[PDB]
Amino acid sequence: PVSYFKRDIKDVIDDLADSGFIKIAERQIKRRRVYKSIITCTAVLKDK
Amino acid sequence: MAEVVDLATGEKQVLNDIRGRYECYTDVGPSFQSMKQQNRAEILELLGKTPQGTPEYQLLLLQYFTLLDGKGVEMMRDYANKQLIQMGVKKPETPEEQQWLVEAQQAKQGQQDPAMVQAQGVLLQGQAELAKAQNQT
Amino acid sequence: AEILELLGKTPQGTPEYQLLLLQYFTLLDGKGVEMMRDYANKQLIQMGVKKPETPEEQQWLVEAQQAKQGQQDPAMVQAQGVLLQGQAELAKAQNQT
Amino acid sequence: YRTDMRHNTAKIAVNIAVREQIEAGVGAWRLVTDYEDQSPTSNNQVIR
Repeated sequence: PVSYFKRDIKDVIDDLADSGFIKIAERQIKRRRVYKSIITCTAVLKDK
Repeated sequence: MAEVVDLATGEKQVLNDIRGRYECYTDVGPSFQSMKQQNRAEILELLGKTPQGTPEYQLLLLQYFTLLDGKGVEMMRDYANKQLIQMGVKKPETPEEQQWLVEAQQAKQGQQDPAMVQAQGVLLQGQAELAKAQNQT
Repeated sequence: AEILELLGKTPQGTPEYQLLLLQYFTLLDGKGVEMMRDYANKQLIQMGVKKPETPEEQQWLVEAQQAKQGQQDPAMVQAQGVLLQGQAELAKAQNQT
Repeated sequence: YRTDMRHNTAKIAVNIAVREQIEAGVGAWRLVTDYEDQSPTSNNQVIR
């Protein structure tokens, strides 16, 4: 046993994940995320 | 058998896999079209830099094994395989491989080494015959 | 590379071959490399020099491995006993006299 | 050493330094430390 997963990435799933092999414990992690925003001189069309 | 290792995973629902990921560091090297391409050349590299010794021949067969479809390539690749398994090194992919080969394969070294013992028993029977000579005395 | 350096500067003698196998042993994944690296290993342990990492290595190999030199050297003694049995037969000749 | 010295940062810091060493006669780079939680050289730490 002992495998780890992004809290962020497994949102709506967890339910389906527990009814398969649920388990628990928690820990903090330096990830790094990127965000593509779109822009014209006038305003911003798509953010983050 | 009661032992095994090295199986793959599904990871059912969308977007999942352990966070013990990065096991691969990044280096560079000649660009290849595909994997089979790289393995092919990686063997050629291994040839030439190696004597006409034994390990050479395997590489060789390995080479034919890696070749992609053809009238030519198929037949030889097929021989190369047959040879390699019967070399005992291949360890069959098992689509059939073992059956046709591993049979007669296991049959020879067995036969001989095993026939030599059947007759080696006669080497002792010769001893037994000398014993008979003793019994005769 | 440290092994490649060792090759060339060494004759086609014995120590050469080990280096060689060692070389295949060190190679990283592939259809090609795996099979040969695997042979190279098998060979090396059965050479008795490897000293298995033991993920399984010993079992499949060290067995039949220990089996041959044993068999032979040990079979030669089983029959070497017959070399003395020949002596014993001559002794029988003496007993016959 | 070979681990946290693979990244591009290590290779670069030098070449710049050398480039500079050639033209002006000098050059340099530094070493620093901070935390990585995913794939740390060791002790949840790395050097760079």
